Amino acid sequence: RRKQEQPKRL
Amino acid sequence: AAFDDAVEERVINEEYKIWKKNTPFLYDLVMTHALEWPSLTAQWLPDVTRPEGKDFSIHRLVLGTHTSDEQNHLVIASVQLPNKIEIEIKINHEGEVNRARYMPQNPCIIATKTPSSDVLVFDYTKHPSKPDPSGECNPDLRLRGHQKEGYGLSWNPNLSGHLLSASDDHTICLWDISAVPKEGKVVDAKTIFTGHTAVVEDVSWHLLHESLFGSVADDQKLMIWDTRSNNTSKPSHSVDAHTAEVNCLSFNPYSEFILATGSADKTVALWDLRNLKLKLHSFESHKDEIFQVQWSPHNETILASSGTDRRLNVWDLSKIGEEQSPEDAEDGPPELLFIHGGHTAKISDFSWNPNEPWVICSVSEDNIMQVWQMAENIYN
Repeated sequence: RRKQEQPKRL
Repeated sequence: AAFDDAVEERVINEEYKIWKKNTPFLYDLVMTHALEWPSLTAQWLPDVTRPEGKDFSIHRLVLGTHTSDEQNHLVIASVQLPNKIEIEIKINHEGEVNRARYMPQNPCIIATKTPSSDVLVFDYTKHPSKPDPSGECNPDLRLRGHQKEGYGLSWNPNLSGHLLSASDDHTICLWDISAVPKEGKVVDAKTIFTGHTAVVEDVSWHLLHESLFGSVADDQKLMIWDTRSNNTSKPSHSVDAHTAEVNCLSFNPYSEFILATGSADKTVALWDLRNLKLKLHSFESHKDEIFQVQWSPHNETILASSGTDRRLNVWDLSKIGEEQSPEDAEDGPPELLFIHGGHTAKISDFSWNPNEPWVICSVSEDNIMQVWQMAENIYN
């Protein structure tokens, strides 16, 4: 529940 | 449905414009850096390099990655601070780095939490600075005991190599790695503590008493444990700490009886180990779930908290109960020293710099890392 579902690359 | 997520972005973007405009008055230092991937973890390393006759010093940070289907890494970055931010080492890591913490007695030794439930141990000087192009993870120890991933991780600062870990499997694992050669051995847990009935969110050793640690969990409890006790299913003390999940705890490094917890109920609670029946104070200003709480390494009355409302609040418990003008009472309680508004996404972790008072590094889900220091006139 703590971690976001879709981290983004830059 | 999912429409309110669009205007809250519009309001976030406007408040960030205001915050940028006011930085010269509120801050003595602001540095922002965008990482390739977000870090779930941050912790300053304890050592500084002060190169000859130059106006800055070089500090280092443990970070990690949280990718989507790309190789993850444990990360050491360097920061130049006055008296530049570069990645210095990336180590291949299996899955995202849930949390990474260096060992006080030997800060080359870094423990990490993986999604696969393994707790990994790296001696980062035993790895090349550029990671193995295979992507294969080669940790110096693998610590087994959990059946699910977790977050809390705590090295005993008085008993070298004694590591605690909290997991979503509802258990706390203890390893003693002190006499285990760091050659890729697998070590199973010395003790597993089973008092909690729900996800254990955080665990932390006491800073002075080598046998004492606390844990907090989704069962709303703070538990105080004594490793000298033969009963591992029942803690020494158990308190209903919050009206929702308790995500974090921190022992005060100057006041041996005091600790603080942070909760999904949006409060930070203050606790005295000599009488856990009575919460000492409740710090209320956060607008959403709190995931990290940390006492200042320099100032015994100062602690900070962060979480999903994108704010990092700094508290001064010596100001509890002081009078305010009603115009001052607007922005919040007297014990609220400072609100850091520089982030525009949930803050995942933060760390107080141990060598430069009032400097903090904080990292958020939108890949931003900020190194900042509030204006000196704010803490007199």
